[PDB]
Amino acid sequence: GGHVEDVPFSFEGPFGTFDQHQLQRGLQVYTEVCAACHGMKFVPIRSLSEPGGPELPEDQVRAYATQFTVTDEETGEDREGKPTDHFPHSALENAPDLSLMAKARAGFHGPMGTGISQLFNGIGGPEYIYSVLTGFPEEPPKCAEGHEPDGFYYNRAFQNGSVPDTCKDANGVKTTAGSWIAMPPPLMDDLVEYADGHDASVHAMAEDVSAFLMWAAEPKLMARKQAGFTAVMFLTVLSVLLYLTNKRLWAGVK
Amino acid sequence: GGHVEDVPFSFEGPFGTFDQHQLQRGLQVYTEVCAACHGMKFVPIRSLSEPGGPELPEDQVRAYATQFTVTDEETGEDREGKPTDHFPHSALENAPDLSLMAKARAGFHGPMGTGISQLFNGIGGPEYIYSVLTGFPEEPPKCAEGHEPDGFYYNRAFQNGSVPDTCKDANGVKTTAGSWIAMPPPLMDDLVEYADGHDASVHAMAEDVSAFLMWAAEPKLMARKQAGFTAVMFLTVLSVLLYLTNKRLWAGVK
Amino acid sequence: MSGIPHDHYEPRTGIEKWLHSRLPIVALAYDTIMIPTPRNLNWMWIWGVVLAFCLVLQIVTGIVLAMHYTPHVDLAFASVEHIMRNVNGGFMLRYLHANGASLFFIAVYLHIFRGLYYGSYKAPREVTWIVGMLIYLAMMATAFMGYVLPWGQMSFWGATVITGLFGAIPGIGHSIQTWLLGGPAVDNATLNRFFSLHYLLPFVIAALVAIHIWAFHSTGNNNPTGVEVRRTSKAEAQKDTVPFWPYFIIKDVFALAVVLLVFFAIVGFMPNYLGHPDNYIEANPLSTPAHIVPEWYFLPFYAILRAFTADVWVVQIANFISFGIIDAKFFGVLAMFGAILVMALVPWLDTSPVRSGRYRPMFKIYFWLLAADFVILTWVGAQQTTFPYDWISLIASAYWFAYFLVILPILGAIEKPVAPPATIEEDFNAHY
Amino acid sequence: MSGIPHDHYEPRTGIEKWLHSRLPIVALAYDTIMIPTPRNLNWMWIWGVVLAFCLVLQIVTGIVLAMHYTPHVDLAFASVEHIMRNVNGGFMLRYLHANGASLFFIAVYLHIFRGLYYGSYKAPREVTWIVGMLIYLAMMATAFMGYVLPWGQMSFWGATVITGLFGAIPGIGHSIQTWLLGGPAVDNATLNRFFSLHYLLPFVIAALVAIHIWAFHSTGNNNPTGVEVRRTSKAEAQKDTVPFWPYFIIKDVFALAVVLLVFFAIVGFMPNYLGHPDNYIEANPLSTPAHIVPEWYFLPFYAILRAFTADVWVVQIANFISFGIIDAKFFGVLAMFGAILVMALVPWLDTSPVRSGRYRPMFKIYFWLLAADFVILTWVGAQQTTFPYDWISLIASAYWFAYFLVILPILGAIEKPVAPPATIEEDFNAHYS
Amino acid sequence: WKYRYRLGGFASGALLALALAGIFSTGNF
Amino acid sequence: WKYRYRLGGFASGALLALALAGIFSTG
Amino acid sequence: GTRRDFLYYATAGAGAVATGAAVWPLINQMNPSADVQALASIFVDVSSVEPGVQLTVKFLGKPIFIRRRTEADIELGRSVQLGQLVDTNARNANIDAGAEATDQNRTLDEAGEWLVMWGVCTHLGCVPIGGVSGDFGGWFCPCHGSHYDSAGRIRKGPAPENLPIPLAKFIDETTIQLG
Amino acid sequence: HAGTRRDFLYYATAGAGAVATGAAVWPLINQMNPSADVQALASIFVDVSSVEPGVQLTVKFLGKPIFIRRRTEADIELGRSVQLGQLVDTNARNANIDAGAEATDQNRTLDEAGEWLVMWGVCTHLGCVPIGGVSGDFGGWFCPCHGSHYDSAGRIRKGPAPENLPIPLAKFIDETTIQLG
Ligand SMILES: CCCCCCCC/C=C\CCCCCCCC(=O)OC[C@H](COP(=O)(O)OCCN)OC(=O)CCCCCCC/C=C\CCCCCCCC
Ligand code: HEM
Ligand code: HEM
Ligand code: HEM
Ligand code: HEM
Ligand code: FES
Ligand code: FES
Repeated sequence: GGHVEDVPFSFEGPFGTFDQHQLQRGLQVYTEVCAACHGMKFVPIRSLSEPGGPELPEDQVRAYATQFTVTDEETGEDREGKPTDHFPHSALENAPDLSLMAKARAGFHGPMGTGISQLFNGIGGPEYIYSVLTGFPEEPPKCAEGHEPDGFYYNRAFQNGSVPDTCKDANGVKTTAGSWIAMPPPLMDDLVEYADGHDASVHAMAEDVSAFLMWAAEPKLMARKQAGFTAVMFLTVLSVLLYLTNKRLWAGVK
Repeated sequence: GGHVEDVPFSFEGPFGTFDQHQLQRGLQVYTEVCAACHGMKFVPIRSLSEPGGPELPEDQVRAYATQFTVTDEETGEDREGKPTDHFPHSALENAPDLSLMAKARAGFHGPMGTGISQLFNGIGGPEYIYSVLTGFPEEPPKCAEGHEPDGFYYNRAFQNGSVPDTCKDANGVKTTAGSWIAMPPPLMDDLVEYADGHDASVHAMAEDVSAFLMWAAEPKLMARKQAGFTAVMFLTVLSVLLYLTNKRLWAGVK
Repeated sequence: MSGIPHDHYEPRTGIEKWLHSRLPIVALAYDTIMIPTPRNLNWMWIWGVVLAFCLVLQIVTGIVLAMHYTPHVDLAFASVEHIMRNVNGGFMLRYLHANGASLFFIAVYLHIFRGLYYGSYKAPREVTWIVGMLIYLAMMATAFMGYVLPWGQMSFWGATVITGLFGAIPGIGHSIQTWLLGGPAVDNATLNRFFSLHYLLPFVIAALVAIHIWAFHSTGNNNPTGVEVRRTSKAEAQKDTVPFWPYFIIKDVFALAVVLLVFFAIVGFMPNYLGHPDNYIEANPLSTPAHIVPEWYFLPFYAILRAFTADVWVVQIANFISFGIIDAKFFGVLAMFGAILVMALVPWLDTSPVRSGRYRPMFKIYFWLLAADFVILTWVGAQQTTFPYDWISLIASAYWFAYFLVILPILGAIEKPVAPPATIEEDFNAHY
Repeated sequence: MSGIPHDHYEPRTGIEKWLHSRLPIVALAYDTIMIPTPRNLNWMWIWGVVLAFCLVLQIVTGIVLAMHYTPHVDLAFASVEHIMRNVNGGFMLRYLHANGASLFFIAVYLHIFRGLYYGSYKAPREVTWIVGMLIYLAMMATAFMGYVLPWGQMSFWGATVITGLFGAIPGIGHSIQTWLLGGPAVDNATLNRFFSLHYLLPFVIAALVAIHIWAFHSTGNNNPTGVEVRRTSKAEAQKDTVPFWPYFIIKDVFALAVVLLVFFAIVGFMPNYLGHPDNYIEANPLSTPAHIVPEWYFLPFYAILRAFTADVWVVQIANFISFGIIDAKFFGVLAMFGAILVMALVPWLDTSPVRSGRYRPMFKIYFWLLAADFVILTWVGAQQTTFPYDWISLIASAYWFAYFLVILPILGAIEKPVAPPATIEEDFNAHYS
Repeated sequence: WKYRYRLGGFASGALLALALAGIFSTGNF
Repeated sequence: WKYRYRLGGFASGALLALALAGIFSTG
Repeated sequence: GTRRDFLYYATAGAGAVATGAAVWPLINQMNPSADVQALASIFVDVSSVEPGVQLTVKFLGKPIFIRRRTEADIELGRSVQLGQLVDTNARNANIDAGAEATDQNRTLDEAGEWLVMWGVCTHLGCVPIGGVSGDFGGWFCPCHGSHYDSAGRIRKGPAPENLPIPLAKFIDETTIQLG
Repeated sequence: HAGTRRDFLYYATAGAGAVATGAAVWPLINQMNPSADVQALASIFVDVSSVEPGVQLTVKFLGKPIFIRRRTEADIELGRSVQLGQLVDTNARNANIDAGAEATDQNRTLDEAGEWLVMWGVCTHLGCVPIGGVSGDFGGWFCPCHGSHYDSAGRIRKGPAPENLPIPLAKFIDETTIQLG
């Protein structure tokens, strides 16, 4: 993963939480745009009503579910989707499944492999997702304008792509910060209308989907934070009372 | 099934073995007649070439497999059968799978719940199969001469079937020995042309196919008996040596 | 060690002395194998070694089979057929594990009835008896969950019935049932957790067996006379006893070998006789087979469960006085557990001072009646619930309970026992 | 037991009379827990209790997870998602188990380096050291097989690399690899047998730990001075010792509570930091990740493995003299095992009679070099095998062998140790006057 | 009497552990 | 000389088990 | 002073809770997971059948019976008086909880032709074998020999309760909703 | 005769117990050897077609994709239009040939007549299945995972690193069509 813009998402840090509205916006954008190619085969549709997620009402989740056509795993007949179904697999064969992409990508590295950057900044998966979505320039790098691979697009964040020979340094080393990706620039200004009138810039939509994809990768992050706090409190109290008991005991021998 | 015919089969007893030619005849009978309705989803077709079975040449098994065609996992589409494929599922959903039928049925019972009949006669599985195949009489029991079910056929070996209330008893349970089975009488004399010129009577074909289904249920009966003999010999030698050791050792304590 | 006068281990080889000064593992092993053992033991004492063998066999075959089984309701039956059909020796390994569970329950029923006859549960041996009861309960759970694993028709409907038993507990029972199931029905959650627990519990059984061995070493072995080894001196102890190695090690290994000759003969030539054909049918939640019969070692308890129908007078009384809190369902479940509970309490219910039953001329009768009753309970378990088998099973269950709760307390108050020998040496000499 | 004068258990209450006469389990427990322990132990003696806890944590979380995981390639990753997503607390149970493996390995490395410094491997404790090494090897195998179980990209390709090492062994290696895998390649038979063996080995580890605890109860604890407790009398023994309960039980449970406070902070607020993100990608046997890194506690041995190549002079010599039977691949595999073996043999390689490194003024330098070198191997194992990391890896690997095979044998001839204090009581009173 | 110092210890530990975990469940630091 | 009977016995008992389990079961 | 063992019990308390709070999740993870919770409600509709035979339909992991009873079984003289049953409750989700175990309160229709039930024996959950098995018509449970009459009412054996009637209603004369 | 000695008898019993052990252990480790997997070496018979992307298939063998390629209408032409000195990855590196050869266009083939050649679809120097279909401008393959292009002969010239698309055991090829054995 290429070096990301350090987006200040609201869920970061021990007290960070998901904004339900931002999650709903990201879900909307995913539904209107990304679901054309990317699946979420590990995400159960019923999770849309789960506490700490979008918390859509159950009838609205049911309405949402019915838009999908599901080959019934027992009947073989095609039917409307149900909340107990998962999101479809990726319709486009080479589009990666997004159920875990916000965990399956690191945006921060090193320095020198020491990992301290990931220690402070976290893994940076949402920031990577945002950087890819924001990473299509208005025009290619000035080098090798005659050699762009057909059917691919330059992205500043993507590092796994093909690179023209003319852009490779003689050592086989990438001169460009980015590389060419098969993903066409997916977002466009005001592409999705937020009914509340929220900002529909590409940056806003990219952030909202990055937050939604973070929730898709860790729906129970909130509960993990709360268990973390309650455990830390129990072990703090236990630590202090054991320290005082140890001190009282060992004072008796010296 | 009660009062199954105790057919002598060559594989019976500890020295019993499969007749390879009887197995090939049973395979032919199954393939031409029975395989239309029933399947053998647990039997790998390649096993027809393996020792102790029909032991067909691998090129013949490959030709045999090509008669099938299967929805291959990699192509998602109908693809001609290969020896690594299994036999197909039952084409008629009503018809049970035969892969284990010769083990899943008891022909012998009691006396008086003691299990001694099974202790001498064995489980009676292929004997039960033969009795069911041979079990269709020429004439119904005449208790429901105008009153028997239409979609079902009386069989004197089958016990789980429906019974007409004129044949049924409240005081007892059931007048007739058998019951009515949904399977039409499957065999007819000379229905299968044995290229060997062997007897193709209903009796002979029923024996041959029952032996084939026995091999289908226990394809390694031969190896199991060989291992039985080997272990019995080792434990006999060890038991005699341990007896003489114990006697010569305890003769000191006298 | 045991309180029998004995020679302690003495390291003599250089490596022996180097190790013994650092870890007395060899000293403990020597003490374990050299324990002075009563010389008058008969063939009923072999079953402890056969039980250890059965445990080792079932563990090792489980571990091997666990490399190929798949604990999923779409794959379990197919993976068992894969074991039966493709794996090198897999058919034999599976028939070994399946018949070994029967061998194991045979050896524990003979070990139990030995202990009951010779009074091996009496003081000071109540603790080794209790550890034995824990071992037996763990074996029962292990074998049940193992039998659920093939996901045949019998596996599925057994898993259904047995989880219903916990549902029978008034009030909380539905919670325990749904916690065992993980849901409203037997499904993949049940199979997968039953696999995990069937893997776990044999190691618990092994640790309990280790504690059982330590317990009986700590008391010393009982013997057919029930007279203790003379503790006075080495010279007297050596007359009453002989070292366990080699004499009884070789005796037990001989008996094990001759038992396994029949075991491997069965596994070779008739491995399906003890099983159920219906478990070769894939589980079908929509139709129960017409031959619902537990694996044979559970049949006495299944018989006791079935014996108490709602018309049984004691059940009606209990239902009345409980104001409906007890019913035939819950009464039957309580009885089916009481059958084991009351057997665990036998060290305290037997009031008699005399240890060995062979000097108890009335006790012999009720004991052999109990053994016949246990056979009847096994046999009635396989029969239908119609007349007369309802009466037979009810009478059998009543005698089972009456033996522990009435007959044993009375006999110790009224029996006129014979005088046992003065010493084990005397008995051994009298028999040569 | 240990030879230290001590009070045996006597049953007090009637119930204690009834049990103790029948089964001395309470007596054994008392004799274990009341063991007289040197007064001068420092915080480096906590790690055994941390390890004992970690074994319980791993066992109980594994058993819980084993109720929900499915060992099949079509279902394993999906069942791990089911754990993360539908099971009550299943996310925490997984993260606890995965980070608890790292906790377990850092604790064993601390416990080993404590032993290496204070000389707890020396006579009469060689058996305790050997049992420790067996425990460590069983942990290594357990953790590897466990890391294969989730069947991500890193699980599959790491297994494919590591199982490839057995393929290096001349002649038999192809048979050994095939028997391990159950085929030519990492596949469902590998996942299922690895699941079975991963369930099995924790109980074998627990048995070895029981033998380990019996071994040290059979020798008594070492202490920072290396000076043994006075066997002469109960008076002198008590002057040198205090009972393990309550003093050191409460000390170690306090230190455990602090270690678990930091562990649960990690598990709460950053559980994915130790993991590898590519293991959130399903195994794709066609498409290798850009860089396969085995997880951190394997890296120093994987570093040693990669550090030797046909470019290396000693490898060229080994190839020449072996007629190419020792190719660089098998040389590297032999080195990777030799690194663990030579640490196992350390009770016989350190010739010096002085036990504690505290009094060995030159040994301290080479020990702290070995510690830095272990850190360098851990870090270099993650780096790409180009210049200069090839040099840093080769030099570190060479120093690892040079420490056990050369420096330790020579120091026992050359070193001029300080004189230890006369007794543990003196050393204790010197701090706590 | 004596036991209420023990039991009061028992009770004191209970409320203190629960209350502090409750406070942090308000998430307001 | 020593190991006359001990070694000879061991090999005899081993081979005999291998013989009588093989040939009579196979033939 | 005694504040020593005050402190020692406070630390012991913090300990026993820290362990106690660790143990409960190991139990609660076996309670029904949110997917199994979600399957607790399902919608389905099922069609017509000839008289004298029964269907079966899966729901909630268990069978639903649908029998269209014979003339002999819709009538049975209605001979069973309410005072000779074992269980006198209708066990019917479609009517009040004070309903009695009467033939018409068991059936779904007014004539008594249509009887819809859980196919689950109220003893321990086995499927009762139907046709006209048992000694009172109706069904017979093979597992412990409980007998149900033609109305699915418990007559003999270990079962405590009549076969429960799920929430179900006709949509058309040809089909019946279950959810 | 055998000796009358007791220790003779004792050691004979130890021998019988030793072999009764060894014959019991071997099945427990043998079962871990391949079982159903040995039939992964299937015969891969297919119906014929002319034209290279017609009959030729990415078909799975040894659990992994393969290419079997008649040098029909592009591969022999381009094979007769790429020099041995143009290729990078040199040695024949081939199991169906007996011994090495430099950068050879044929002898990658089953036959010295060189009418069929075969290679693993699983491009193995890292891991990919490069897109065949005679595509890539030497008429061979190109790798989306890695960016190499391949000779129609299955041999590397352009790309980050030189390894040829590797050659498995194949022959017989008799029914005008894909076959293995
Ligand atoms: C299988 C391994 C299981 C391990 C379980 C460990 C559990 C730890 C949880 C609590 C233990 C906490 C520390 C207790 C320290 C006691 C120290 C001690 O030895 O003294 C006992 C001390 C007497 O002192 P002396 O022996 O005379 O002098 C000491 C110097 N010779 O006895 C006491 O009066 C204090 C005993 C403390 C409680 C012991 C019983 C604990 C059982 C249950 C209590 C838990 C209640 C929890 C309530 C929940 C509250 C949130
Ligand atoms: C895993 C199964 C078991 C094993 C491996 C085992 C092991 C042993 C062994 C080796 C002995 C000594 C030799 C002998 O008496 O045969 C023994 C004795 C005994 N066992 Fe078991 N046992 C098992 C189960 C049981 C059970 C289920 C019970 C009863 C509930 C039981 C109760 C006893 C008793 C009372 C003794 C006699 C002890 C004495 O003589 O002092 N054991 N056991
Ligand atoms: C106390 C020792 C054990 C007992 C009494 C026992 C009993 C059983 C029984 C009765 C079955 C059913 C077999 C059948 O009839 O089809 C079974 C199956 C099974 N057991 Fe065990 N078992 C034991 C140990 C183990 C262990 C330790 C493991 C795991 C390592 C294991 C793994 C399995 C598996 C995978 C199956 C299903 C495959 C099969 O059919 O064999 N078993 N067990
Ligand atoms: C020595 C103690 C143990 C160690 C060091 C250990 C280590 C590990 C590791 C490192 C993983 C990979 C975690 C990941 O990154 O996904 C794992 C997974 C796993 N372990 Fe363990 N383990 C231990 C004990 C156990 C036990 C006793 C079981 C019981 C069967 C078990 C069952 C599992 C299962 C099912 C998985 C895969 C599912 C998952 O947790 O992700 N483990 N183990
Ligand atoms: C499962 C992991 C292990 C556990 C639970 C364990 C347990 C223990 C415990 C409780 C102690 C006493 C307290 C202490 O000294 O910290 C101890 C000491 C010791 N351990 Fe371990 N150990 C483990 C692994 C190892 C390893 C990997 C080694 C090194 C190869 C090792 C070598 C030693 C030595 C030399 C001692 C000192 C013995 C003495 O002082 O006489 N242990 N161990
Ligand atoms: S389970 Fe249905 S009658 Fe008992
Ligand atoms: S792996 Fe495709 S040529 Fe590089």
